[PDB]
Amino acid sequence: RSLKAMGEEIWKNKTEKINTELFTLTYGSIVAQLCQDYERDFNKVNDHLYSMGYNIGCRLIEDFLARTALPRCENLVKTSEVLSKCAFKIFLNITPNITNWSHNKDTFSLILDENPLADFVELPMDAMKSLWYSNILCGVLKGSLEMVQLDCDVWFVSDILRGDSQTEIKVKLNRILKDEIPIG
Amino acid sequence: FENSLPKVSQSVYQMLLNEMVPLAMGIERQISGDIKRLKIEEHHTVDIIRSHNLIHELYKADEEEKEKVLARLRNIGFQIGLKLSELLIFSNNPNLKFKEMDLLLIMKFICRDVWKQIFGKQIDNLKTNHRGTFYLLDYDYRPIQSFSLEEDAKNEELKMIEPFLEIPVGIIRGVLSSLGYSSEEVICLASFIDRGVSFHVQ
Amino acid sequence: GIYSFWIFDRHCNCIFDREWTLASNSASKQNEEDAKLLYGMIFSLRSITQKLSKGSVKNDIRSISTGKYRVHTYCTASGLWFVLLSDFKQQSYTQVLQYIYSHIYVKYVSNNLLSPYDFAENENEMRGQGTRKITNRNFISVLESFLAPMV
Amino acid sequence: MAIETILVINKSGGLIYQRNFTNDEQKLNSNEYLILASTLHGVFAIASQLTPKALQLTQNTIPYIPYVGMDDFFKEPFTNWNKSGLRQLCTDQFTMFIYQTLTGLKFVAISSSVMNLAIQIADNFLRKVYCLYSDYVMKDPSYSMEMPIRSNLFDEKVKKMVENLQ
Repeated sequence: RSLKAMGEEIWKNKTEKINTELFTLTYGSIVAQLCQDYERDFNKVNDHLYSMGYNIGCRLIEDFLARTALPRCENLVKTSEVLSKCAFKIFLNITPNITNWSHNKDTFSLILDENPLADFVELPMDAMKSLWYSNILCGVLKGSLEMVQLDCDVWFVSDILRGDSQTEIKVKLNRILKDEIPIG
Repeated sequence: FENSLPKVSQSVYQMLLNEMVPLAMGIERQISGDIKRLKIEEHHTVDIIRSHNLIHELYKADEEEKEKVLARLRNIGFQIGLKLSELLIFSNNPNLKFKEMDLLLIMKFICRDVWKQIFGKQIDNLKTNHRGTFYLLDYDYRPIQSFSLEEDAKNEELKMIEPFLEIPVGIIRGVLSSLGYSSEEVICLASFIDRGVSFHVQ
Repeated sequence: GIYSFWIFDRHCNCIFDREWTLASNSASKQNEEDAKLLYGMIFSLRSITQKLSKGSVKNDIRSISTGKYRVHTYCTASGLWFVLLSDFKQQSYTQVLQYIYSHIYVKYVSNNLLSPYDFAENENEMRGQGTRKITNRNFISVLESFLAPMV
Repeated sequence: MAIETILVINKSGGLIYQRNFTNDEQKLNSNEYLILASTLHGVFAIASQLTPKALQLTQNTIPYIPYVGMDDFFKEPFTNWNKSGLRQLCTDQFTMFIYQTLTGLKFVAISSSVMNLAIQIADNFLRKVYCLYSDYVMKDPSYSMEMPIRSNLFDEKVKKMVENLQ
C-alpha cells in the first residue's frame, strides 16, 4: 500500500541478475571508451555521458510508469518520496536519503549510500579534481523527470571516489511544464 | 550451489546494452574534430541526437566509417569480455589449464556459464567441425526480442539489427584473448527452425 | 465488445487506431473522424473531473456510458491514453488496458529503440494534426492476438 | 445509488439550479458551475455525434420500477428519451448520473458512491425530480422562462426526497 511496500513488493516479480561482474564494468568500459577516445578529456566525457543518460532516462520513464501505475507528481515531496522509496529500489536495489532542502522546499539533495555504479574504481590523480563519474544517473534523473511534465536540473555536488564527503545530487524544480491542450 | 548474493534488475542492463550502439555512433559521428537538438545547463549547452535517427544515420553511413565504427564495438565487447572472464576465474571451473589445446572443452565452458551469466540461459546447440571451426546456435538472442521490425520492410530490418552483433563478437573474442591469443571469428544469421544467430570461431 | 481502440499522445495527436468488425487498422477515411472530437470529449470530462476533486490525490476518469455503447479509458502519468469501446456485456477493462501498457507498448514500442518513443519530429506543428507511425511487424500481431479472442 | 449533489441545467444554456447539499463542508460554486454546465451541454452533442458501426435497432430502452422514494408517482415501467446520448460518467471519487427530458431539458445528479441497476434507480429518481420540477416550478407565476430557480418550496421538496432515499 505504501510506497515502501510497493517498491519492496516489485522485487517478488522482477527478473534479476548479478550486480557485480555485470553492469559495473559495462559503465566502466564505456567510460574507458570515452576517456580513451577524447585523449583523456575530463569535461566532454561528462557531456556525452549526460547526453546518453538523457536518452536512457527518457526511454526508461515508460517502463517505470508501466511497472507501477502511479499518478503524476506535482511537488518535491512526492518526487522525493517516490524516487528514494521505489525507483532506486526497483532499478538498483538501493535507497538514498533526502536532506538539505531550502526554505521554499524548491530543492533537496540526494545523499546515496551504496552506489553500485562505482564499486572499487579508485580514479587516478588527474581525473580526481575535474571529472564526475556517475553522470549516467544525472542523465536519467533529467530525462525521466522531463517526461512527467517537469523541467528539472540535476547536478552532482561531491562523491566518495574523489572526496571525503558523500555521494549527493542537487536538484531544482525549475518550473512546472504546461500541457498544451488546443488546436491553434 | 544456490548463491543468493546481491543483484539488480535485468531490464536496465539490457537497455544499456542496447544503447551502447548509438553511443558508439555518437562517439564516432561526433569526435568534435572541426536534425539535432539542444539542452540548457548552467552557463553551458549540449547538443544531442536521438537513438533511432542515429541508427538511420548508420543506414546512411559511409562504408569505411562503418568499419571504423565496428572496431569500437568489438573493442568494448573485448574489454568487458576479458574482465568478465577474469571474474569467472573466481568460479574455479576445472576444465582448462592455458593456451586451449582442446578448444571444445572451453566451448563447453562459454555456453554453460558465460552465456548463462550475460543472457540468463544456455546456448542451446553447438556443432563441431574438427578443424577448429565451431558452429554456435541459439534460437532467441536475448537483446533483440525488443527490437520490433517495421511493417513489411524486413530487408532494412536485417541491416539495422546485425550491427548489434559485434558486442558478443567482442565477448567471445575477449574471453579467448584472456586465455592467450587472437584468431579469426565471425557472425552468421541461421534463420531459426521452431517458434536467432550463429557464431564461428577458431 | 471491442468496437474500436485508439492511442493518443502527450502532444495530443492520434498515433494509433484500430476499428473492429475487421475494419482498418492503419492510421489513414478513418483519420480525423472521431479523433479530435473524441479528444475533446475525454479532455472535457477529464477537466471537469480535475476541477471537482476533493482529497489529496486528484482523480481521473474511468468510464463513460451512453445508451448505445460504453467507453473505458486509462491514463498514464506521462500523458498517453488507452481508450476502448464495449456494449455493456462485461464490467470494467482497466485490467486489460493496464496489461496492454505493461506487456505490449513497453515491450515493443518504448524499449524498442528501433522505432521512436511517442513524440513529434521536432515540429512547431505539434499542437495537432501530426500523423504518426506506431506500426510494426510484431506490435499489431500480438495486439490482435490478445484482442480478437474477445468480441 | 446514493445521491449527494444536484444540478439542473437549461435546455439551451447555462444552468438554472445547483445544490451541494448533504456535504457538510464548503466547496466553491461561484461561476465554474456555469462553465461545467456549458461543457456538459457541448459534450452531450459530441457524445451523440460519433457512431460505432452497430446499424441494428432496439432488439429494450426501458427500465421497470423499484418503488424508489419515501403512493408513488407512477406504477408501471416506462420509456426513455436519450437513445444515443451520455448516460453516466464514472470516476474514482464519484459517478454522475444524467437524465434528459424530451423537450431538451437535462438533469444531473453527482453521486459520491463508488463503482446496470444503478442506471435503473437513477433514471427512476431523476424522473421523480422531473415530476416535482413540473409540479412545483412550472406552475409558479413568478418564475419566468429559462431563469434560475428561486422557489423555496422546491428546496424542501427535494431535500426530503434525497433524505428519504437514504
